[PDB]
This record gives sequence, structure tokens and C-alpha cells, in this order.
Amino acid sequence: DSGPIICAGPIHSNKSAGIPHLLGYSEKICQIDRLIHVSSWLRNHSQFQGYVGQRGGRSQVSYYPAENSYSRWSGLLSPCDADWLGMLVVKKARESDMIVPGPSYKGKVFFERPTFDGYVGWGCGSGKSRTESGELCSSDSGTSSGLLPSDRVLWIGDVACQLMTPIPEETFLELKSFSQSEFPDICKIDGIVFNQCEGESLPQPFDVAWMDVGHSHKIIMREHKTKWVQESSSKDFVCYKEGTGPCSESEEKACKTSGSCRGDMQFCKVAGCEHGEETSEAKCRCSLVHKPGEVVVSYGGMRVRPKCYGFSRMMATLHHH
Amino acid sequence: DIQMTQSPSSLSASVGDRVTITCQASQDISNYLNWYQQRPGKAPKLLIFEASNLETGVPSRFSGSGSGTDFTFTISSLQPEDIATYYCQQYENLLYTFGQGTKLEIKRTVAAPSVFIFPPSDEQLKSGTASVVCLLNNFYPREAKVQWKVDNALQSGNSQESVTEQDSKDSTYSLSSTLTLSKADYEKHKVYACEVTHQGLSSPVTKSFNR
Amino acid sequence: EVQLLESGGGLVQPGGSLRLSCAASGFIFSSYAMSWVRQAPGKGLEWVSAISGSGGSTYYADSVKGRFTISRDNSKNTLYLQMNSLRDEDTAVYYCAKDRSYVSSGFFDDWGQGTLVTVSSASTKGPSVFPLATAALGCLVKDYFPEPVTVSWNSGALTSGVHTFPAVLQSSGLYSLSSVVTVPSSSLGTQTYICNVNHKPSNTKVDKRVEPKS
Ligand SMILES: *[C@@H]1O[C@H](CO)[C@@H](O[C@@H]2O[C@H](CO)[C@@H](O[C@@H]3O[C@H](CO)[C@@H](O)[C@H](O)[C@@H]3O)[C@H](O)[C@H]2NC(C)=O)[C@H](O)[C@H]1NC(C)=O
Ligand SMILES: *[C@@H]1O[C@H](CO)[C@@H](O[C@@H]2O[C@H](CO)[C@@H](O)[C@H](O)[C@H]2NC(C)=O)[C@H](O)[C@H]1NC(C)=O
Repeated sequence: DSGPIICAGPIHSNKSAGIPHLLGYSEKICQIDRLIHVSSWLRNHSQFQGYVGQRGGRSQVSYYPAENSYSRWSGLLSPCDADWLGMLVVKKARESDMIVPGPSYKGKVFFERPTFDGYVGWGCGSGKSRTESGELCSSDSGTSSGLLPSDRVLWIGDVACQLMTPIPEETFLELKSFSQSEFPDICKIDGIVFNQCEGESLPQPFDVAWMDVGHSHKIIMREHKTKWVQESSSKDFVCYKEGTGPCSESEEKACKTSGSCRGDMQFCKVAGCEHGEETSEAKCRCSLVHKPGEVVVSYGGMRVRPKCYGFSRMMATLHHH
Repeated sequence: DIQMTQSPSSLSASVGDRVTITCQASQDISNYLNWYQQRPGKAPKLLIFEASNLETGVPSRFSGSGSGTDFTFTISSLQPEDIATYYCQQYENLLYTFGQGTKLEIKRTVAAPSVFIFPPSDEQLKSGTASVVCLLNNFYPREAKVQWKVDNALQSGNSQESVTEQDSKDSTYSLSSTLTLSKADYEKHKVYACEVTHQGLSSPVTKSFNR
Repeated sequence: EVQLLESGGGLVQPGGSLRLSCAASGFIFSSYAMSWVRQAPGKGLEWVSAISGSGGSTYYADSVKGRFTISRDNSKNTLYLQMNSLRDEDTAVYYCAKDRSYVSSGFFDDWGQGTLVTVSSASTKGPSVFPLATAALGCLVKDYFPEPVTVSWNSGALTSGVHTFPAVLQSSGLYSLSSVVTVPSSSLGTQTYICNVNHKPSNTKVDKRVEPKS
């Protein structure tokens, strides 16, 4: 199942240990492999002690729907992953945020859902997990260790996030109007005005393809083309020491700017390497992150590099007839 | 899968000295190594986890270090209660494996044994076997030999010795040497001597009885 | 507060089966993985099996896979080890241990007192308890099988100076140990000294008195 980007699943020794704010790119990626970011999210917004993902790491997270394409590429970023990298924010849920039907919420400590205007996460505190409906947290006699397995984390949707090419407002408004034309029946998505109706139906599950282009709200689509392009930027490479683990911020910068480290076929072509020197020792090696590339989306006569893209369940109100 | 090796297998040091134990894994286990202390007669006790972290309540004289395959466990200043066998354990893999253990002796001042001799009881004599028990109490070092004598004749191959584990405060040993004869052989002779020679005695001791 | 109490060890012949139990108290049993670790006489520690907090994941060492089964009752707060097809290499003291997580992790933070399993075709026999005359005295626990025997003095009132020797294996195949104690020689009359010898595998319980004679 997938596998980790750099760091194998954590074996935490203390639920009370602090989470260190790391600056290196590969340092942050390592924390992402070990679900340190979801644990940080749980401690912040829910008053939860410890970690999730013991021995499992990010690769053993559970998904809705369970069969997930982007799950198989360890290098594709979930909304939580991009949040840790500061590309977006997964907000704490409020009572108004609609919990969607279909996921198996029972025994889950955290779950996350992309909404029409953002990304929302639901947490549980120490000693508790979600009921069957997801509406509440209830006492869970298996969670008091504070060192919980990965499948207690639920990521809803088949999602890939990346560095976007920002687009001007004119592009977004045109993209906005095309989506309105493709979905004339819809009124509100996740409580946010999509069209003007006055005549709405009750909220209803809505599996839709969308994309984040870094504006007011997302852009949902029916007919679109997706293409994966390769870009070989430094963010496509992670650097590790054999034995030590992820390289520091300064060692990673040196590797990616000075052709002084070792790497695989792709890394040496991009930034350069040097062999014939390596004694016993151990310096930093940088390898390619396993992904199809960057996703580029054609829609409504346009073509964008979006912040996020995927097919996920949102809630929609329809036109009354 | 992952094999753990400890060195030394055995180790002698005196109170106040520094003690270092090494443990090696056949593969990388990062820092996923624990250290256990098993005192005589007790279950193992976790002293250090994640190769360097002191367990709650463990004195600061205990420390550890290492990452990868080579690891170390250190007692900065030995104390008598540290008498134990120490085990390392990897938990990188779910199938946990221990090192073979390192036995720690406490060196101390020489101490002569208090020597006693016990005749067979009457209640035992009616079963046709006589057991004569000689006791060495609270001596150090362990090295000491008991030589039985019956009418000043050296008994051979008819005795057995048992030694207690080193004491957690005394650091001493205690020894028993049981001489087993038949009742017929027992009542053929008069003088039953237990002769102890030990470094803490200028001259060998003899404790005997007449029956 | 955290305590683990093993039970169920004893004599068993080769090919036989045993069920060990480990009763837990003082913590939320269902939130923590448990492990069984064994130790053959005079040898090192060998991890045997582990189980997650709920029981949905089990793990075994290759030396015992297919013959041993680990289970737990989280309402009774007890851990089990079912051992079948037993052999001589299975003779050991068996400990249960509390882990630090729901997932088996390998931190053995709390241990039981252990329970002895001896695998042999030989038969049980209770011991003979003879007396032994600052002066020292003691009792001679002779000709018993199997291990162990626990020797108390004056129902535990006597602790200082007590040395209970390791048992020795005789040519007869039976064990024989001594327990001794030193008393300040003004004990004749002024004090009573009784050794309590227990051999639970044969249910033999003896309270011998030790006294001067003539
Ligand atoms: C959970 O809450 C903690 C506590 O606020 C969050 O950690 C904080 O994250 C921010 C953003 O990455 C860090 O800001 C940085 O601070 C350094 C100062 O050393 C500064 O140089 C940077 O410009 C940046 O502002 C902040 O240091 C960090 N705080 C701590 C104590 O680690 C964490 O992000 C939250 N987790 C989630 C999932 O929201
Ligand atoms: C787990 O982490 C916590 C948090 O650092 C440790 O708690 C600290 O322990 C030290 C050492 O005794 C104390 O001086 C601090 O006051 C404690 N702080 C808090 C907030 O509790 C705890 O010791 C760690 N556990 C282990 C076994 O290392």
C-alpha cells in the first residue's frame, strides 16, 4: 500500500512529547509521512493528547471512498498535507458545516472533507471517538493510550494538492460563470450561494469534480480534461541521510543548489551529483517524489494549474419544481 | 529477523566505577532500542527507552546512546543495588528480539565467610540417608572451596555446592555444601569436619562435630 | 497501581497443552497492547507473542507460531496464552507485560511476577523438610519435583539474614535446597523459629520447627 515518501511510520514513546516546528522541506515531509500534522491538528482544535498513526503512518490512513487513486501515489498531497506545508488551511468544523453521509465514521478520531469554500476537519478529544453518524464523540475504551493507529484518520475524497499557478480575477469569474451554466439546477453547496433560487430543496449528497484555483470558492465541473505534466522543480525531490533520516534545511539547500550530493537518475540530471568520493561516511541523497507530475485541467475554454483537484462528496440544495 | 548482540557477556566493577555495555543490531533500528534491568529473583525493569530516554523514577546515573546499529548503556557511578543482568531489545520490527544479556558483578572488599556445620537430623536418619550441611555466610569474593573430612579423610565426589546471588546491599555471597552419605556409612565414623579456605582468612577454618 | 498477576503454570508432559492467564488491574486494559515474554532457566529473555488492545491483531515468534495462541477478555481484564504441542524448549518462566500503546510497540513498561512451565514426562513428588540445628539455623527441603518451592520464616515475620539457596538437581532427578537464617544466639527460649515450606505443584505445605536439641 503506497509506502512512505521518506520516513517510515512512527513508533512514538510519549504521548506528551512536543511537536517541533521544522523548517526544512524534507523535514516537513517526514512529519507528513508520520501523521505528525494530523496529531498537531488534533492537539490544537480538539484538546487531544498524543498521536495518531502509531506504526502505520500516512500510508495507512482510511479514505472515503475506500478505493482511492491518488492514495497509490505517496507523493500526491492531501488537504492535510498541503495545510502542513502552508499552502492552505483545514479549518476546525462548526455546527453549520454539514457532515456528509456515506463514510464509516465510527471509531474515527479525525476526519477531513473538502468543502465548496475551503477544507474542514472534525476532531475528537482524549478518550473518545466518533459515533456511527459522525455527529458526536463518545467514550472509546481503546483510545486512552494516546498512541492510536493510522486508520483512526479519515480523509474524504480522491484529492491531489500542489503548487498552483495563480490566475487573474477575470479567469476566475469566467470559470465561475461556466460552472453555473453546467449546473443550473444547483442553488447552494455547503451552505454557500452557487446560483440564486429562493426555491431550494433540502441538503443532499453531491459527488462532484472540482478544483481550487485560490479564489473565493472552488469551481465544480462535469466535462473537463486532465493532464499530468512533469516540471522537475526542487520541490519534486526529498533529501535524506542513510541512518540519520531527513536532511536539515541547510543540507537540503546545498544539495539542490550546488550539485554536491548524491541522488537517483532524475536528481543528478536536474541539480547534479558527485560520485567517486563516497567513503564509508554518509552524506545526503535526494530522490524523486513518486507522483504523476502536476495536474493541469482544461475547462470552459481555459487551462489552469490548480492548487487542488479531485472528486469528493459535498452537500447541495437543488431547484424546486 | 533482527538479531541483537551484547558485549561483554559478563562484567565486574566496584562501587563508584563507570560501567559501559554495548549492544548491536544486524540492521538499522534507528533509535528503537530499550534497556532492561533484571535483578536477582525479580522481573525485568525498563530503565531506558528510545535508546536514550530515562524511564520515570530511574536514577540519573543511568544513560544510553546510539542510533542505527551500535548502542551503549552506561552507569556513571556504580551502586550496590545495580547488581543485575542487563538486556537490550529492539522494537523496530513487531517481532521483538532481546540481546543475550550482560551480567554485572559488584567488586568489594574481601570478606571472610562465617562458617557453620549442621549434623543430619534424627527425623532424616530413619529414611536411610544422612545429609550434612556446611554453610558459608556473607563472604566475598565468590571464590572459595569447602573440603569435607571424615576421620581426617578427604571426602570426594559425594558433596554438592549451591551459591546465592550477590546481595543487593552487602554485595556478598552465601554458600551451602551438602554432604550426602548413607545412614550405614554415617554411623561408621565419628569426626565430620568442614574445612573452609578463603582469601579473607589468614588460615583455613574448620567447623566439625562429634556424633 | 498497575499490577499483572500470572497463573496457570505447572508440570506438563511433552505434547501437552496449557493455558496461562494474566489478570490486570489499575489501568484501562482495553487501551493497551499486551505481550508475553519468557525466560528458560538460567537463560535470557525471549519475546513470545503480542496482541493489540482490542485483540484484532496478534503476533508470534517463529519458535511458537502455530502452536501458541494469544487472546484477551477486556471485560475480565485478563490476558491468555494457549500453548499446545509443548516441547522441552518451551520450559521457561512466562511473563506478561503492559505496552504503551493500543498498537503493539515494544515498550514493556509493567511486568507480572512470572509463572513457571516445566515440560517433562517425569512425575511430581512433595519434599521432605528436615531441620538444621550469633548462630545460624535453617531447614533442608529435600527430594521434590518440579520447581519451585517458597520458604517463609515465622509466616514472614523473619526477613533479616535469610538466605534461601538455589535448588540443586540430584542424581535421583529430584531437587534439594536449604534455607538458612542467622539469629543473635540469645534466641534459645527467647524466640520461636518456624520455616514455612510450600510446594504448590504437589500441594505440600509444611511448617517445621527448629530448636536446639541436647
Ligand atoms: C497547531 O498549533 C501550533 C502552535 O501555534 C502550530 O505551530 C506553529 O505553526 C506556525 C506556522 O507554521 C509556526 O510559525 C512560524 O514561526 C517561526 C518562529 O520560530 C517563524 O520563523 C515563521 O515565520 C512562522 O511564523 C510556529 O512556529 C508554530 N509554533 C510552534 C510552537 O511550533 C501548528 O502549526 C498548529 N497545527 C495545525 C495543524 O494547525
Ligand atoms: C513525556 O513528556 C512529558 C512532557 O515533556 C514529560 O513531562 C515532563 O517530565 C519532566 C521530567 O520529570 C518534568 O521535569 C516536567 O515538568 C514534565 N512536564 C510536563 C508538562 O509534564 C514526561 O516526563 C515524559 N515522559 C517520559 C517517560 O519521558
